[PDB]
Amino acid sequence: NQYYGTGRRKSSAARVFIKPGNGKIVINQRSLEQYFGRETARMVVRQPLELVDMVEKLDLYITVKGGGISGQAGAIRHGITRALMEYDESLRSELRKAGFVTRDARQVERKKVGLRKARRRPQFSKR
Amino acid sequence: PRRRVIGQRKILPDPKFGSELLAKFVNILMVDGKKSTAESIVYSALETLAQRSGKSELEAFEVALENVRPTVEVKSRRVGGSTYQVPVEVRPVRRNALAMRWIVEAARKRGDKSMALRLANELSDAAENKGTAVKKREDVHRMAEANKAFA
Amino acid sequence: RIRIRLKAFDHRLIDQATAEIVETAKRTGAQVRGPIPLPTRKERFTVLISPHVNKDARDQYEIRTHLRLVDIVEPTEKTVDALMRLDLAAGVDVQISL
Amino acid sequence: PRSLKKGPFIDLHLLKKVEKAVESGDKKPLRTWSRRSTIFPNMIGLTIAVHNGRQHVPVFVTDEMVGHKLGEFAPTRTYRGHA
Amino acid sequence: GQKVHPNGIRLGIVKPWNSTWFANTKEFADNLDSDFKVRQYLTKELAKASVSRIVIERPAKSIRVTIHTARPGIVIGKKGEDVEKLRKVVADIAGVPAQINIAEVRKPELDAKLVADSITSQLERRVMFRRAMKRAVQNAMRLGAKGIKVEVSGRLGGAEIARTEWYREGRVPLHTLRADIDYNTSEAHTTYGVIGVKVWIFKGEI
Amino acid sequence: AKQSMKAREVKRVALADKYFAKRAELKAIISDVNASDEDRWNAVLKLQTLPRDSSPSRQRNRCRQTGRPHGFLRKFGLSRIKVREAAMRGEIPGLKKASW
Amino acid sequence: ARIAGINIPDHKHAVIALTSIYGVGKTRSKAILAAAGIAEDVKISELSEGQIDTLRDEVAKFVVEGDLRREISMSIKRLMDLGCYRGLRHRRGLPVRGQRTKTNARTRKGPRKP
RNA sequence: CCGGCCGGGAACUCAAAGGAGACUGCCAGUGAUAAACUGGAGGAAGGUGGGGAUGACGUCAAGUCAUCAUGGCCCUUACGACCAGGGCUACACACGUGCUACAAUGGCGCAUACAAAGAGAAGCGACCUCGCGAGAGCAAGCGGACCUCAUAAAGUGCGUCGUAGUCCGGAUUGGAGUCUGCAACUCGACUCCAUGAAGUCGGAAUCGCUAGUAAUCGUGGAUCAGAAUGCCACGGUGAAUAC
RNA sequence: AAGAACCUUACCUGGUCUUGACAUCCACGGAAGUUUUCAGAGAUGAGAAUGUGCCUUCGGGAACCGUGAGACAGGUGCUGC
Repeated sequence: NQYYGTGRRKSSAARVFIKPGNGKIVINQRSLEQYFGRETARMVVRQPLELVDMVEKLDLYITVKGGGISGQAGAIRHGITRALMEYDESLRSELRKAGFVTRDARQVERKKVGLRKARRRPQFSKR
Repeated sequence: PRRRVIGQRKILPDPKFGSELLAKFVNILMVDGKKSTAESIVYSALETLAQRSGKSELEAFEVALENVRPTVEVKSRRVGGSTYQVPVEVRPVRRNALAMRWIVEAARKRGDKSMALRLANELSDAAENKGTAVKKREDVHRMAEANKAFA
Repeated sequence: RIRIRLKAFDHRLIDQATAEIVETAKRTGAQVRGPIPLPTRKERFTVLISPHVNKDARDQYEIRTHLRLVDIVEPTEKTVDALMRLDLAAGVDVQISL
Repeated sequence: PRSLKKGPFIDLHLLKKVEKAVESGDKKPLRTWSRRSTIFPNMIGLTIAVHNGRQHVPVFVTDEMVGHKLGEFAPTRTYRGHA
Repeated sequence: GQKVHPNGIRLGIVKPWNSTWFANTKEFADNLDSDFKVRQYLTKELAKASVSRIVIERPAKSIRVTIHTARPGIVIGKKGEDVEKLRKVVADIAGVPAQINIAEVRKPELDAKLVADSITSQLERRVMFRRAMKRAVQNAMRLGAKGIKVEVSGRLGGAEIARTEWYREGRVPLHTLRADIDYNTSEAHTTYGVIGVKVWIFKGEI
Repeated sequence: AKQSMKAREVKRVALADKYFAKRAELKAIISDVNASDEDRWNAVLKLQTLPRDSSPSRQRNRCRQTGRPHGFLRKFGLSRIKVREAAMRGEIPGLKKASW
Repeated sequence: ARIAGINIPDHKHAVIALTSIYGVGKTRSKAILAAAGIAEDVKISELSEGQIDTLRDEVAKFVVEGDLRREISMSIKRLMDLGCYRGLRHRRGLPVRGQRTKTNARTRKGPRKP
């Protein structure tokens, strides 16, 4: 049936439903090639399915809000990790040794008062 | 820094053909926060590179990177206060990064129709030992040979 | 269909207000949808704290306005009247939508 | 510039003054504190002493001056040179 | 520039506000200005009558003013009659009609506005300043308080060069946000100028 | 902060509401799209012959307590210094020190 | 390849080669070539002489190089002989539209020798 | 009419309240039976997880008597008060801080994707019509997770320019306007047409930055009738290096 | 300075007012208030109409405004040593 994963990354929120089936991936009524065209999420959504060789036997239904392109990519990857963790508790042990399980939090730093964009001080001059 | 011996970050392996070296080359090449345009420049450089060698793109990149590669470099140091230039051996992860940096900073010059053609010129000219990358390497090796008295 | 949309600054105070509203309405004949936590509005003011120069010295304050929705469906006249007769607190602002 | 649907701007006191000078027919100057007023075609040929902050400089309304404001022909800041 | 206001951060963390109402973008400035007017009007007439703070609530298009005084019989006077006079100015100067309550102060040697009123009163009586500070500090610590710090700044004896001078007894932890610290400042206008009294009183942790 | 300036602002407000009731009416003739040319020119001149105060582009929104022109905020209706004082004293409801 | 004022280039596209004339820029060249019907992509060298004449009369519709230079110089001289404020700013070589004169204006004031 | 659009669902994103968690808690090794360090397990998070608020005693007789308050001097048909116009916007020059560039990792044209945060009542102002555009007209909704501001831009796909002061750059100036406002000359912002300056990476010197950071791209707010390249915030992409 | 076209505005030129634009007191009156005109750059100066209300000692008392004297008012004037 349906195994659910959620993945958040850099203000992106993806929710993934994995099920047994084809290799076809559906994302916001679109395929993977027509939603993400660049290097990211033609690879990083394949990576948890590339660690354990099960690309063909399961199909995904992903819907995602927030962020940009690579943030949504990492959100989908972190959600596919949880969705495959719903398969087997040995899978999290096998893919904990390569990344993919950590939330990879690292939000943007808020702009500090007096500074310019939270680290860049404006051009100190002695005289 | 002053105190810590902080561990290095992990870069993503390459999408097209997996290499941490190619990803580091893309990251050194990109300016102003644009990974995609530099990745496209690297790929349309390495696709017009493996035809002018016959050896394929990763191996042409590897031994085109080998001819521009330092084994010793010059640092500045004090013993008594004269503050002169000393030779010192380089790290392998430092020497591949210094190689990639020398290639891209020499490829910013020799202006051609595009940057991809400029890399296609400078990778080949370094593969055949007459580029400006290997010239900067020969400068560094000559300067660290001329100061060899300091060990 | 009466919807009680009520705002306050203090959230522990606005828990009590919507609690008394939902208790008094759910007492005698109403199938209310309950407290709905509509999003808190954070309003931020940057002020200078010096009476002169030192532009870099600043204070950032905020007013947080908490929204709570209560949705009465299947109403009863004594429920809405005994809701009206309550005068819960100062600090909460109620608006009943007929 | 103003809008075209608003029309040209003039004070009421300046318009009454220039119509009094038209029905009077004389060519004696009139001193005004109305630099923001557009020059009108009926004012042509009479010298108007426009205020520049200190004094009233007399400007003679020509035909070519008929689009601009009165204050454009009265310089306010004096400057000769730094040497 | 140092030392953020203690009440100003424990407003969020521990201490309650002095105003308790809600207003939209329209009513806010009018409500705030009316509250300022009623506070600055009650301030003198009960600054002879040992007030500490008033708390303004705005329930149901009316104003509700709780007055925390150390001498409630002086505020109410004979039969509460003077309070009615306060109503017939506050229900005027707020617009909306008024309801004025008097809350008592149990021990007036632990409320910082009253101690600042005490030291400023003594300093306007031309007493020596160290007598006033040591009397107030010993009175609070002998009546029971986990800490007190008083501080006077200004010309302080009649003096050309003005200096600060402070006394602590006990512990006054200002960085501990879970601590209960009430602080107030007041101004004593003597013939040489203004002398400012800042008092902190730490009563325990919350 | 010059009590004459507070008197000037309260003089401008008192003209402002009255001749703003007049002004929004007489100002609508100038620019609807199609009133006339005669009454456009008439409304320009009669709009000019109102007092200058009673134009709401002449008030400054000064502070209420100090009467200070700069540093104003419209939410509280105060200057920045008196907002900081009233916020630290607790006079302003719901205004905590923000950190996020 | 000869529009009465000047010569136009031959290896540029017809829009960019048309913008060589004083008095037309991007928009006016686009409108001229839209009237005459030549595509914007093709070079001048592929055009033929009847089509160059049907370009020429539409460029002759507008005010272009010679009488435009006459018009501009006559307006600036009219300002300088009027005695207005913009006339005096055109006189002394200073910014006219109310720009900063304290620090900048190094275009209108000339290159900085002193 | 495939639009969460409608029944409906209470799963999920989310919203907000309440808890659990992270404490060198566990393991190994080294250390004075220690404090601690180093590493490993599990864990979303690893050792003050990231960031903010928080500024000790005092120094500079630092800044402000022009926010306020105040002691003392000074003025009182004036240094007080009212008004119109001007000035604070000047211009041989020097410096500080920013913006835009000198292009091909780019300019232009067409098509298309992905955000967060916030504001709104003499205010935000859909749809439709008119105007090349700024905007105009008529005009619903909205005190707002509803409605509007408001199509995010970098990106991407195709074409074109083919290294020229050039299809770079967009200063300056002329003409024609729009809008706010009693009023746009001094002295507003923007639009359209024409103009097309310096500038080909910058001397001695000098600044910021240790990771979602620098860099780069847009958005929003306060002040505000109108008038940001400033300030304050928000997200997109996103490094290099530390011996 | 989180925003100088007028305002802001503290500055300058010119025109004006003095217990005063902001307060309290005292004496005399007049409802307040609204419309409109003429002169003037405007402040101001002069009017011509309209309304006459509340509690009632109701010759009065509350808001309002005008006139006259003196305490005074006012000062973004100086000294942050």
